Amino acid sequence: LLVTPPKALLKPLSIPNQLLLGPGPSNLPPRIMAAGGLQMIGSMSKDMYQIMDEIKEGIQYVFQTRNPLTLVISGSGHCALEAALVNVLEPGDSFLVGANGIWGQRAVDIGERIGARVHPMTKDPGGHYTLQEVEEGLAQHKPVLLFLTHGESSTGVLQPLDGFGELCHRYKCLLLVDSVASLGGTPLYMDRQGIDILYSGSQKALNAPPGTSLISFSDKAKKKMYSRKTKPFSFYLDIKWLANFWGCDDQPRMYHHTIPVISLYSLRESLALIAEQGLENSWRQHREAAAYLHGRLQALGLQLFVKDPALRLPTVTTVAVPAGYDWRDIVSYVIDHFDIEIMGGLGPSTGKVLRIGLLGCNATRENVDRVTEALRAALQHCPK
Amino acid sequence: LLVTPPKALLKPLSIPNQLLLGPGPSNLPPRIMAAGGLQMIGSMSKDMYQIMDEIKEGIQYVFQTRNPLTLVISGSGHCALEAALVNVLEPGDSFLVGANGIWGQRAVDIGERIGARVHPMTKDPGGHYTLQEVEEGLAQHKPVLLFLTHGESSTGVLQPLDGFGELCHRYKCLLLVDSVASLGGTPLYMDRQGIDILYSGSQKALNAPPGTSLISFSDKAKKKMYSRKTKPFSFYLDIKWLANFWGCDDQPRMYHHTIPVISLYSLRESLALIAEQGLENSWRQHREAAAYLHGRLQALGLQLFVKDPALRLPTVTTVAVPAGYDWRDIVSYVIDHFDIEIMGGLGPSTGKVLRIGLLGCNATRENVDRVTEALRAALQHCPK
Ligand SMILES: Cc1ncc(COP(=O)(O)O)c(CN)c1O
Ligand SMILES: Cc1ncc(COP(=O)(O)O)c(CN)c1O
Repeated sequence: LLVTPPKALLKPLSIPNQLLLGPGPSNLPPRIMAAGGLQMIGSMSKDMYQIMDEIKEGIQYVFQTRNPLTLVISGSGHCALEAALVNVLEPGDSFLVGANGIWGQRAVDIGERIGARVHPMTKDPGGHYTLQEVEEGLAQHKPVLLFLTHGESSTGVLQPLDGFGELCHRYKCLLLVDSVASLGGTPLYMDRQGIDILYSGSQKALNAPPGTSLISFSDKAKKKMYSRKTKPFSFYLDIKWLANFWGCDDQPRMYHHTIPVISLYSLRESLALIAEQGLENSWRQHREAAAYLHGRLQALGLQLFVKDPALRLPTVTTVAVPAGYDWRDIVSYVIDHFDIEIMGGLGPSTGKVLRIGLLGCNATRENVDRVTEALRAALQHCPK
Repeated sequence: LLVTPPKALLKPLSIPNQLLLGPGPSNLPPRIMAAGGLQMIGSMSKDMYQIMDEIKEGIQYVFQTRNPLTLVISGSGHCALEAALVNVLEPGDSFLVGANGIWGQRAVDIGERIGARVHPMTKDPGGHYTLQEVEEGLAQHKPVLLFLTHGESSTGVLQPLDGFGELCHRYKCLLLVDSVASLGGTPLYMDRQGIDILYSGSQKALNAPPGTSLISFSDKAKKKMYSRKTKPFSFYLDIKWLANFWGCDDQPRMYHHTIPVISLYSLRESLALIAEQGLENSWRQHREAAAYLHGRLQALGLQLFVKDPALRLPTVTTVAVPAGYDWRDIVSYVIDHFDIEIMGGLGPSTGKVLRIGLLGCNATRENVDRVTEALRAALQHCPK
């Protein structure tokens, strides 16, 4: 044989203990770790289907919707976003994009690649979107879909949602909202706020492992997707196939792909946990924790990047990089000396911020103390 | 709130004990179950990268290649196939497809959706491809890529590979081979047999959980992908991004998507296991087990669908449905009475066969006895 057994693979796997307090992913509670260690069942068994049904009721609970076209995407954040755009937007269609952070910029890049006409409302890191600025774009471009980042995890901004669905619907437009970094950590009502496509990721405030995502489509969305001239560029993400398998339509579930069974075990449990807590409890926890953290960081003499407290994402706090420090020094000092993961910026916010993450079980005063103690020592030990 | 906590989510998760002896997925050994229950690390940490490096050496070992453009796809089988086709085939390009089973038919459907000219060499269930039939197509259509199903898990056929790479290369063509149902269970040498794109799935003979896949690209493939006029229709599967992150190129690893960390733990271990066994041992085990099973099924008076024993896939055995039975009766009887999953057909083979799966740790005489005992009782108890 050409290749011989890799010598590094012949030692036993060993992973460190890290406290993950960056934008994502998050640490796992015991129940979700327990689910990840279970044995396999038939990917198309009665028992697997029952689990998928329970997961759907769960996504309906956290999204606050009754859309029967609700299901899990076998992929990360990007994969739910991509599934949204490749099933909704045909080549030529007009797409209006709130590019307030990396997430809008990505939604742009996808849009361009599948041949949409892409209308970028660039706002500098920290900025948000006013209903009028939306209708001024809506008037200028007459799009079929508006993408809005709810929890902008690259800028620590909480986008206001109220009204925008009723605005978009007047102009015949569809509302797509990125709630990957917001779901479970701030108020969100899909049906009530008139959202057409809502997606979220497992690895954020739900505390499940990365590589699944949540998506729900309103009836209006469903129509646009179920009366395309062409087929979507993706077969893996084709909604008509996915919808069928997950049991959304009238036809019996036909084999599309193989779903990530053990991940669905974990995701199920993550949804059972926030079910047991209750949504408004979870929003309380994250709102208070966030409040505490900004207090402590303010004491250290650090500055919160988002100045208006009504626009600060509870789940991901941006902190202006203190003048005269190498951000990478701080970030490295923290993990090295305290085994805590924090991040720098991302996209427009690259170099400008530090990012701190409070997500689900991880959103405790304990962890805020820890990250504040760690940032203390770093600030007085990193060169100036 | 609109929706209240689902009452089914408020009971504790419980899953049955099934022996999975269908085409896929397979049961997990203890080490892979142990890995799935571990705690999370930073998705972009030094430690996560070291694991990804070890997984790459592993895919190089089982694929038998030194292609430095080798990596995991964050998706199932279809996702590796789709990633192959959307990065290699530009709209208009000529694509020659060995449609001997469902897998070719799917490769067709993808091909059509991304705007390739799709040349379907339909052969009836059980058939394979002769080097001449390939060069007669190669002469007729002058394709940029030929897709060949190695282990045709819908028909139980083992496609001969030897020569075809040297054939395709003469015509400037690229060879793409679907080794999802063959890797680890029959001889396969990527470099030596001159394969340009080879992919496989985790949930088959490697005994890892579904939702990752393995892919490797030769230099020739790399060139075609790294000199496209257009961008691929997919951002999630864009090879230039994936290659970078996984550490294949010269640039430092930039954030694309979040990789399924806990799955990569499991996949790593699945590769460490077949590393410890050794490839030719694993091929021995599956060849013998397969041999035993055909003996036992022959005794029950059942007929093997693939008549030439040199063309029978060791990992997935097709069995002609016995005259005068409802296949679904047998399949249902087996799971109900013996807790064993077997399958019927799929695509062209739908209704025509029963499928039995011997994959990795599951490919033992014990399990062949069990499935043979179970099929015994079914045959004498199902109506005629
Ligand atoms: C707001 C937001 N948008 C998009 C993503 C992308 O998720 P993934 O990298 O898992 O695809 C994330 C996850 N960090 C996110 O928080
Ligand atoms: C030969 C073959 N091709 C394709 C696939 C598709 O794999 P998945 O459903 O995990 O995408 C499989 C898995 N059963 C396979 O065995």
